[PDB]
Amino acid sequence: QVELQESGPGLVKPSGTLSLTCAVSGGSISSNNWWTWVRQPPGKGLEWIGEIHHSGGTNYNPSLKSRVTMSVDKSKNQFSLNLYSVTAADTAVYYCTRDRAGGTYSGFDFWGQGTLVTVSSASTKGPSVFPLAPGTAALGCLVKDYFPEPVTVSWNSGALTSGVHTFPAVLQSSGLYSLSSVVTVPSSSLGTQTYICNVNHKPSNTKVDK
Amino acid sequence: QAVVTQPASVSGSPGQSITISCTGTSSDVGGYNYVSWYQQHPGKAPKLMIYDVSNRPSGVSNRFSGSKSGNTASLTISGLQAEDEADYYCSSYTSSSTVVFGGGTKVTVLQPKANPTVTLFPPSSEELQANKATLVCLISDFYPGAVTVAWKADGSPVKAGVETTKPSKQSNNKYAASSYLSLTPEQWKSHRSYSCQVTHEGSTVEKTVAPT
Amino acid sequence: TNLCPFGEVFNATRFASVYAWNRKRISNCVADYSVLYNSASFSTFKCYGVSPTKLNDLCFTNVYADSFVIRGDEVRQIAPGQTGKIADYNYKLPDDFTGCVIAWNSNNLDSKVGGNYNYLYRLFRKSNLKPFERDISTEIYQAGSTPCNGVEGFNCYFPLQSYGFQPTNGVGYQPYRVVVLSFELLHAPATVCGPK
Ligand SMILES: *[C@@H]1O[C@H](CO)[C@@H](O)[C@H](O)[C@H]1NC(C)=O
Repeated sequence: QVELQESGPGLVKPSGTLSLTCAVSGGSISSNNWWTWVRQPPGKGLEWIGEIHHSGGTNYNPSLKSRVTMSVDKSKNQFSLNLYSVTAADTAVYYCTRDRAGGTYSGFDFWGQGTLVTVSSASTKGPSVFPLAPGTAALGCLVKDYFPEPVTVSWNSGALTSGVHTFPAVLQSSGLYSLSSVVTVPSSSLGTQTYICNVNHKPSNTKVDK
Repeated sequence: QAVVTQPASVSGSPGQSITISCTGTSSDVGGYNYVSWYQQHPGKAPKLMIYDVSNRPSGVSNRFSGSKSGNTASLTISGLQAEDEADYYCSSYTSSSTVVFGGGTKVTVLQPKANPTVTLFPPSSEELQANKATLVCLISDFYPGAVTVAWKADGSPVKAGVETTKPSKQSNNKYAASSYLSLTPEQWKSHRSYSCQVTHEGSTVEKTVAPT
Repeated sequence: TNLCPFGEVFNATRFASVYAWNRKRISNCVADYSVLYNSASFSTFKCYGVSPTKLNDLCFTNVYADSFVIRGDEVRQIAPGQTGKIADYNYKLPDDFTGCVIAWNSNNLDSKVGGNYNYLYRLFRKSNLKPFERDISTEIYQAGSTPCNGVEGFNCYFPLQSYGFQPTNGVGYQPYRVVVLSFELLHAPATVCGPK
């Protein structure tokens, strides 16, 4: 089925350029669907950014018109967004979605998972991952000192979904994040079953296992 | 562009029926029958629930009714289930050929008091090998979303090295928080006792950890 | 009470592309036609074989409402004995047509900045439609002498063409919503009647 996956840097320097690409799967971008970008600042509401059609048509928020451009790559089967002269106000989760049709707004059916884009003058810092040794017992993964958010934590390369709780990160006084992912398993499986921790930090190309 | 106002919060009780308003202009909600409602669960993309005022997409529960009168859209959720607890956003086409979203509405379904679940993790050998100590207190499944954390070493109060997160709603609508105690490998064996003191609705839960 | 659903047709949120025109059978009801007139300042309202004002006194077996969207330029083709892309390939009225053609500008609803590409029409076809025929086939049109083998490409075109309605277009090129009312009297009891 139709699947949308956003791609792009997680950190953009102030008065820089945000550039994202949504990759359409299970459906040609040449469909009669207005491919749209919608953003959401953390804890704040949704804001429609704009839209694009394969024919080349564009339409953008009057609020951001002067510093936004979108494009279509039919060969790669993806659409793009460029947000020039970025400010801290532009720090948000950027979603790529599509209208149920290529006419007047008819509602957005398919969405991407969202890509958090943090606009800050600070530099990118990779994380330091440490394992956390354990009725029912719990073992975890400490992902200390990273920036910017977020950090993907998988267990057993995706095979372990039950009992997995990744906690929201702590913004330390140093301006760095520390996050913990735990998994509650039975007392028998402790020495009988093997548990690996897959930590991923996209803004630093970090791919560490435990 | 246009301001589309929704009530900030709407609360209900299981089985009850609630209505979220979405008031706008004549250049938006009142001029076109192109209104859409979205349901957004924490940390997930919005879900299309109602399109063109009243039509619900294939697979949406029939308990979601969409209607409009003049310049006001109304999403009605009948027979509320806890899984309906989310943020609801209306949206509409505008005379400017743009789309505008509503302010959002936090819909809350009543839940019983839920006591926290605390887990304490001592500094890992790897952590101590890098000349750092971090004690993590992981609090989960609690309601309402407000706890206070206090740490103790060898039975003694700790006031520096304490970073506690704001409670955030988990998938099951219960809250989760985490307190991090930053120290040194010296201070870690410079004592024998290490305890977390989470106080939720008066009732306090304690967890302790020590090296070996 | 028991009034024929003209609102369901005229006031519909989205209209159909002319190639895929919608029909609505009106039957077993009271048809208050006086509303139709007091409804909107219809840019076009032509009748054939009937007076619109006599319809409240008449009884029909069935009434058919056919809705779709075309350009203002093409509204003149929604008449008997007409020729053009729409009359030939999309919607054909017979010479002996008995009913009314009602059209109105829907630039505010149907045109969009950058184009409204939901509204399509058949640009290519091997022959002309017979009156009231409806062709929905998206089969590849062979423009060249060599066959297509169902594969789109050079000299092999997709039959439908979009309008891409923009508000800045001329009045002739703007979207117009059209409702063609057809009145049918058969050798069966007439069920659709005007109010006394
Ligand atoms: C269409 O809607 C208007 C109000 O928006 C109403 O006054 C009119 O009678 C309706 N037209 C028909 C044909 O029912």
